[PDB]
Amino acid sequence: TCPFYKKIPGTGFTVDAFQYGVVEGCTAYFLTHFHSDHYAGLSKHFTFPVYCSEITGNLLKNKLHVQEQYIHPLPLDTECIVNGVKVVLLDANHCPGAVMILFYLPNGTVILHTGDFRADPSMERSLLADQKVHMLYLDTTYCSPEYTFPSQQEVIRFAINTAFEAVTLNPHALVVCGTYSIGKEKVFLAIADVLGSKVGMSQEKYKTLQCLNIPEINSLITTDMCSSLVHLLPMMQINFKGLQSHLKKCGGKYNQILAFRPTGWTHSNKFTRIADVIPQTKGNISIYGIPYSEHSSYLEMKRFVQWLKPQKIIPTVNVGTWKSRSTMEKYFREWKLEAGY
Ligand code: NI
Repeated sequence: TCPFYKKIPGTGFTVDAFQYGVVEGCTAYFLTHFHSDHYAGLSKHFTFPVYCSEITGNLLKNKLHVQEQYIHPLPLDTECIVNGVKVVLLDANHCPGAVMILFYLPNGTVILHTGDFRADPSMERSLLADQKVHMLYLDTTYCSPEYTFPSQQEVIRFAINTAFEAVTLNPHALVVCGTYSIGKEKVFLAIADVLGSKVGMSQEKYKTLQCLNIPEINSLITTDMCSSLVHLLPMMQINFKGLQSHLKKCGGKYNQILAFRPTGWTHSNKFTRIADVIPQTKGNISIYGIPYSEHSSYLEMKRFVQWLKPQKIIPTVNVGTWKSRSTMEKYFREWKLEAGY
């Protein structure tokens, strides 16, 4: 059954709850963003109102084939009424189209559900500055102090220089970027841009990117592999045998692959800076794992929560075991006592 942390008290609203069949008493299904753990269960046959960003709407319509009459896109940063209840959608700094949702309850409670987010100080000067928030439904993916990672800007800087140098040293080297979902487009876009190329990809991935209101996108991507020296591939295929394979298919147009695996956290975050990264090499094929996160570090999360000073926090990630739950509750208490709310 749909868990309590997917229900918004005193509404008939649910968030990211599509895989439980009809939820008894739900009048409106919110979707924070187009990732499959969140949309799981959506399809052309769903016949209940879905509320979401314009971008997420474009993806429901063109990739899942949900019928237009059920998609209610809302602009961001705009006070809107949904079945008699004031709501605001805010940028979640996660993947394209991803949102946080502010709920103003008829009783006077204000609730924020973060969906998936990467907390940023820029959120402190949005519509959230303007009033008190009583309840926080929090993306707790990296709620533990070992989880450090660099800024997105640091990581992109590294990837750009790495690729530019390898391609200038050898003009017959190919760049491959792994992907399996929306998000992290800046990786392959910044690389392509420094090398004077469009990015090449399959037809299914091209369709997905054409939904995302990226400015000047027709100038940046293509379905023509031959014409492009940055290739996107399924993340599954980013390994030595699967690259070699791919390298055969290019027909002697390239002799070397330089490949990037945009991971989240991996344990060498605890010992190594971005400046001192190295790849796995098997011949002319090299694979960088780069820690580009679209989830809050432990410190970024801490800061956002200490600024907000919510009265109650309800975790939406890592809730399945009593030990995770217990550990999270301890950090929330430390934060509260340190900050005096
Ligand atoms: Ni996500």
